Amino acid sequence: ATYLIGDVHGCYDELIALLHKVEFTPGKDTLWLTGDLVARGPGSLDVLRYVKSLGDSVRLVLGNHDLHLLAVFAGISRNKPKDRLTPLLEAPDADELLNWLRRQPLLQIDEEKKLVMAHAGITPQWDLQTAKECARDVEAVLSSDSYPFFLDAMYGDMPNNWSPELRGLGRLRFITNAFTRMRFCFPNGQLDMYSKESPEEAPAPLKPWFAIPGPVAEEYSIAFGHWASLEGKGTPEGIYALDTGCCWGGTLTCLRWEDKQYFVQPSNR
Ligand SMILES: [Mn+2]
Ligand SMILES: [Mn+2]
Repeated sequence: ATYLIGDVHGCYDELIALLHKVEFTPGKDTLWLTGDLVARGPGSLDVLRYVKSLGDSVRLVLGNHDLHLLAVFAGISRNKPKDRLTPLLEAPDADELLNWLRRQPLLQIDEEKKLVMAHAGITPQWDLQTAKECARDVEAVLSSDSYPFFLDAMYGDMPNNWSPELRGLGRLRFITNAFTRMRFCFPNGQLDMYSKESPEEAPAPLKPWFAIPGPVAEEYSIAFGHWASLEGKGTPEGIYALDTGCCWGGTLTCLRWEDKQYFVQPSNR
């Protein structure tokens, strides 16, 4: 079976309880994770150890808090006490875990399920070929010996409009924002980097990225996490918002793909 779980944010106990609820069995089952494995919750270290140990039985995409963790590790960004990352950063296997983490994809595609996963979703300005190429570009930087320079460059809110002509820092920044920070779009598909509220609270003419017809969503289902204020609700058919805010006192959600059956684990808070 195929299980998809939204943002774990260090909530190791809830993740394991949820996986036991579905009797997740590596070798028979596969787990897809929407990213943001770390931060806020208390067990980021255990979450990373376990997910890394699953190997081919897990298909991960990186989220914005995973990238932030990498930036702290590399000395690019300051540690916030609120993220609770110190046990992981000071762990004897920190190097092993974070060098594994930075080699994971931004995008997962399963053609037999016609299923696409990214942390924030797929901007309607991208077709599948473009999304694949952009994911590959950023993954090549993250997997290289010079990933700290990229992590330093990624911070920023511009440009917010895709063009195949984009080059250099702006091209990487747009790619990173689209995969890991996107929520609202302007009618032309351009990204808004400021509003984090539910679609109902957003000012016109802002709409959820998934409310704008895009070539990928027309042919593929899209699973994503990241947008906790969505509360997993209000999406069109074929769009699966899996982040139900576990670290925030909400729930951790698991979707079994074969029967679209939901399983939910209450936050331990
Ligand atoms: Mn998150
Ligand atoms: Mn996120």
